[PDB]
Amino acid sequence: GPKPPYSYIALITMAIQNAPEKKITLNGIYQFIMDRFPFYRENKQGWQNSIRHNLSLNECFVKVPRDKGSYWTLDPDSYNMFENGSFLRRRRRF
DNA sequence: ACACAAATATTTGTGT
DNA sequence: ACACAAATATTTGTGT
Ligand SMILES: [Mg+2]
Repeated sequence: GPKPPYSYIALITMAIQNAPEKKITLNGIYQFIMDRFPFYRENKQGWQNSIRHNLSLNECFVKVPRDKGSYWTLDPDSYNMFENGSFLRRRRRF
C-alpha cells in the first residue's frame, strides 16, 4: 500500500537498535524492513540501493568487521538522533 | 538515480 | 564419489 512515513535513515536506525547486540548486517537491515513494512516487499532493487547509499554517505552509520559481510552500527553521538522514539523527526548535528 | 570496485558466493572445469 | 582450481555470478560498499 502506501509507503510508511519513515526515512531510510530512520529505517536503518530502527534495524540497528532492534538487533540484540546493536550491530546488524546489510541483509539483516533488508529483512527487518520487509518484515514490518509490506510496501518494501516490492521493487527491492530501488530502495535497497538507497539503503546501501545511506549507509555509506551518513557518518552516523559506521561499518565494523565481524568475529557474511560486515556489521553496521550507529555512531554513539547519533544513537538517539530520533529523540522521542517515534522516528518521525531527526535531531540535527551538533 | 548512475557507474563501478571490492568482497563473497556459486557454478563449472579438471584430475584421481 | 572426492578435492581443488578456474571462471562467473551475486552481493556489498563507495563515489559523484
Ligand atoms: Mg557511513
